[PDB]
This record gives sequence, C-alpha cells and structure tokens, in this order.
Amino acid sequence: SKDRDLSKVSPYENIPAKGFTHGVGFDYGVPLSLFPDNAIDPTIANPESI
Amino acid sequence: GMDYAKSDSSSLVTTMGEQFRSLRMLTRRSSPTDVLTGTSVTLPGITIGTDSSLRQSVLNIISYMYRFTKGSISYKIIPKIKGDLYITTSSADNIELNSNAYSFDVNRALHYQNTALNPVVQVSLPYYCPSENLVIDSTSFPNLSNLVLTNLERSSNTYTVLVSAGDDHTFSQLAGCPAFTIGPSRSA
Amino acid sequence: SVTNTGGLMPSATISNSEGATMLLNDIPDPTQNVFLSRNVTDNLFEVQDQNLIESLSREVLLGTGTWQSGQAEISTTLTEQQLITNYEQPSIRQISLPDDIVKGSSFIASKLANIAYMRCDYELYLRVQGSPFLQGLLLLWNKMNADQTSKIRSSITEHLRSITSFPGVTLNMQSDSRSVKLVIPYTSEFQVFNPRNENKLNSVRLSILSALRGPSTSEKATYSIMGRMTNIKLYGHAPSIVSLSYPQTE
Amino acid sequence: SVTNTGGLMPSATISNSEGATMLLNDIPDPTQNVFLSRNVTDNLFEVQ
Amino acid sequence: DDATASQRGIVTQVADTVSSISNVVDGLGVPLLSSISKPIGWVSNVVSNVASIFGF
Amino acid sequence: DDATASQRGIVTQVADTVSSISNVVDGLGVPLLSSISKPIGWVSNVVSNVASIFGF
Repeated sequence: SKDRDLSKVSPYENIPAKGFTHGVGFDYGVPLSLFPDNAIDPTIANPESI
Repeated sequence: GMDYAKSDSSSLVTTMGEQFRSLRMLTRRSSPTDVLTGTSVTLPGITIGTDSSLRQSVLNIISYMYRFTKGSISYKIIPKIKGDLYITTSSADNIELNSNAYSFDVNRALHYQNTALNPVVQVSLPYYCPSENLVIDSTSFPNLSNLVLTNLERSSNTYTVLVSAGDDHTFSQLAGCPAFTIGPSRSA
Repeated sequence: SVTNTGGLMPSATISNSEGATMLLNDIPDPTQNVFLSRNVTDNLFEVQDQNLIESLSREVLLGTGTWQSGQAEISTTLTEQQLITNYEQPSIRQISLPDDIVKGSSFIASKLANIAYMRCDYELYLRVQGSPFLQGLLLLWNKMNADQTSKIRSSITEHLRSITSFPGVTLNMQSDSRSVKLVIPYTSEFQVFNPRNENKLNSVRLSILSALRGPSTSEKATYSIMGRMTNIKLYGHAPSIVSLSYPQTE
Repeated sequence: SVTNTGGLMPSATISNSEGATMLLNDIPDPTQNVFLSRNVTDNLFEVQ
Repeated sequence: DDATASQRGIVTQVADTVSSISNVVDGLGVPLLSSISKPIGWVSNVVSNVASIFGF
Repeated sequence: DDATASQRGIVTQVADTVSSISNVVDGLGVPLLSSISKPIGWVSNVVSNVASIFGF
C-alpha cells in the first residue's frame, strides 16, 4: 500500500509578502473571526447610487 | 457655451505603465504609521483616525474628506526582536483585574506566529458593529473590539506597523478638504 | 342552550381585540333592549380631510430676520491662533435639526405623543426681500452630523472653498423669484430616534457670501426660513418620556 | 432664456401648495449642487 | 468569485464585470454602485442551510 | 468527500449537501441528523475487499 512516490523536485523562494504596495490582488492576512471569509456589501447603505 | 475646447487625441499605452480612475485603489495600498514601543501597545481601531503629529498614513490622509466608513481593515506588523508572538481582540468591558488573569483568558479569535520564520505578521480585523454606518471617530459605541498583541513573558519590544483598507471597506459622504501642507519645511 | 354556571368552566379558547391595541380574554355580551342610530344629517359645507401622515408634513416657520451691510463676510483663509482653537466661521443664523421643528412646534410636539421612534426627510425654504437696487449673495448650506465626531474634524473644514463644496444653495438678489428650496436626506448611525429628547444632528447654516450694498450706507433687507418633513416613518408605542443612553441604567 | 430682472415683471399666474395647507404665490427654485439619499436600511422587527 | 480567484492562482484577473457608466462629461463617467457589487458567496449557504453550517 | 475536498484545495466548499429542515418556528428550524450524514469512504473498500487492504 505504501507505493513509491515519484513526482519531481521543484524550486521555490521564501518571500513572505510579495506585493502589498500594489493596488490589486490578494490580501493574504488571516481574519480574526469565525468563518474564513467575512464580507458585507458596501453598496447598499450608500447615500447615493453613483 | 462658447467653447474653444476640441477633445484630446492621445494614446494611453505610450507613456506610463498604468492608469487609475479611483481613490479606492490608492487606499488598498498599505502605508506606515508610527512606531509602537513598549508593552502596552495600542493599534487604532476600525473607527480609525484622529492622529496628531504630522506623519500619518495615506488612508489616514484620505480620511478627512469623508464622514462615514464601513468594512474591515488590515495590518502588517514587523517586530524588532525576533521570536514568537500572539494576537488577540479585546474590549473595555472584557478586561479583568484579578492580577492572575491574562489576555488569553477571554476566548476570542487568536493568532500565533513565530517571527523567526515569518517576520511579517499579517492580520485582518473584521467588522462587528450594530450599525450599518460609522461616523469617523465615533464614540457612540464604547465597547467596539480593539486589537492587542503579546509576547509571552510580557517583555518590551518595538513594532513597525502599516495599515490598509480591507477589500470590504468604503467611505461615504463627501465633506470638503482640510487645510494641508505641501512642500518640504522651509529654513531649519 | 346550557345554564351558565357563575364562573365554572368558561370557554378557554376565546380571543378578540377591542381597540386597535389591547387584546382581550373574553367576549362582551351584546345584549340590550334597543339599538339606536346616528340622528343628525350633516348639512354642511365640505372641508378637506385630516390625516396623520398628512398632518405631520405641514409647513412650519423656523426663523425670521433683518440682514444688513455691517455684518461680517466669511473668510477666505485661516491663521494659526484660530486654527488651533477650532474656530467656527461666522453666520447670520444656524439651526439644529430636527429639534427646531419637533421640540420647536407645540402642534407637532403634540401630534407625536406616545409614539416610540421615527424617520424624517427635511425640506427648507429661504425667502429674502429687498429693493431692485440692492446687491448681495447668500449661501444656505448643510453642515453634516458634525457633533458625533472629533472636535478637530469639524474645525479644519471651515473655510470658503470648502464651504462652497458642501451640499447647499446660493441666493443672488438678481433673481426675481427670490426664494430657494433645499432638501435634507435622513442620515445617522441609529435607524430611528425618539423625537422628544436631544437627538441633535446636522446643523443647517446661513452665511453671507457677498456683502449687501446699496447707494446709501446701511441698507437692509428682510428674510424668512420655513421647513417641512417628508418621507416620515413612525415606529412603536411608548409613554411620552425622555429616553437614556447606554452607560446610564434605568 | 431671458435675464431675470430683479423683481420686474414676474409671472402672475403661478399658484402651488407647499404643505397640506397653505397655498403659495410663487415657486421655489430647485437648484442645488447635489441630491442625496435616505442612507439607512431599516433592519428591524415589524410593528403595526 | 474569491474561490475561483484563488484557485486559478493568478493575481491579475480578479473576477471580471462590466459596470454601467453614467454622467459622462468628456469621455469619462461615474460607475453605479449597484453594478460594482460582487458576490459574497456564503449567504447562499446560510439561506439554503448547507450541512457544513452545522459542522457535519 | 475529503479526497476531493483536499484535491480541489480551497478551504470554503467543504462538500455540499442540503439538509431537510423541520420544526420551523419563525423561519428557522432544526435539521435532521439523518441527512447531515456524510460519506466515510473507507468502508466501501473494506466491504468490497480492495487489494490495498492487504498491502498489495
């Protein structure tokens, strides 16, 4: 049952936070809350449509 | 109208690498605040704002043109002395003076990390409020959750902190601008 | 078809209302010797009908006054000693809402008796009068929630170019109509408020934006403010009393 | 499309109500820089 | 579409939509908030009562 | 469905099912335990006698 693994060794780099100055793409941080994905919709309570 | 105006004629790709047509994108970007020495560290809450001095976060600068905020906010933290630490939320009611109790004793959401391996702490603080809106620097809700962090053994340390708007976040109601300085200080 | 024992084994499933409020545990018996009628025919001139939502929307006087050349015009800029001290820009009149109305009008103060909470959306009306020869320019504008935030954030916003970018409306005397309308949407953290305490938010202000001038010195002109609620939504039943905030215990 | 002389020859046929009572002799001008909305969603238990 | 956005693994795409621009002045306009809205995706589960809510 | 749940690699989905709610009081109810049940997935192998059980 303990069959041999084969696969491939693969290269990597240890960069803890690749891009936080960027204005786009991925938070990374862990929310301090039950349920990994908190959310709410900002668009609903707004004083105006635009 | 009596316009002389004739509309432009210029390509977008020829001169700079990007273009942006909103202030939110500028705010999702994370910026430094102020160094937090000592044990009784105090990060700003989701009410945010009202810093003195003159150095201040970009979010903190955009903050003055508006009146309402809503949504979670993010933190990056870089400890000066490496070693593991813990992250926890709290509130003014939630605190105890038994002098044997400690911050772990409330069973709030928790986060551990050894900084020797991952120097950059990354924590997002959610949005628990009764109200759909929050006037900036509201004091109508005394018990809103507030962040705290501890090394065990309660030793002194400094931290380089930098905040950012969460993806969930927005501002609303446009008040007019604050007076603001622009150039480098003149003379000494 | 059964003798009614004095209080032994009454029906236990009965339920019925009397008034618009108040449920009741058992039915009154509709026995009596005669059923009489309304008697009088109306015989009258007709008049428009009265309604509660209609009554609440009635127009109300808010302020009235003279305006004249000697009064100060708002500053373009600020200096230090007034920048540190949270200086406020001078104005002919300022008006709190919605208290100027609800606690300000005995009529409305009475119509809202014994109701718990409510929403409102204001309208305001400025009406200025003076001679054709006069020169001037007013501004009517809405300072926001203001008081619920830091003292500093209601301080660095008071200067001309910011004043003119708030919601509001200008009034030149060149206009023949000489009157303006201004709408104020409801806005707060709480979704409702009881009318009869210090629920003070958004402070309307009126400011000179150009000094009054006439061929002679010390010309003057009159003005009046009026206002009315719309989109109202009353909610709940309660004794008519001042309410209390969180730290306080009742 | 005509300059409004300060009070000379206003229209003389105008009539309109403001409140449920009170008729008024001339229309207020609906000019202002912005038109804002109600903000809050209700989020409440219903009551009669 | 955060699930797909993380599964696909590329930073750029960040879930496409096309907003309804209005109040154009000179070839530039203001998007409606109503159409900038993006799916939340846990709400469907809470309303439909998926088993995972109960931990089983 | 732990195998697929780990292979797909995303935290959220955690194998969907739809429970049969009952005893609704005011728009809220109690799921049956019978329908919250989820597959175990080794049992099929032990009953069907797959080769891997014997190590070959």
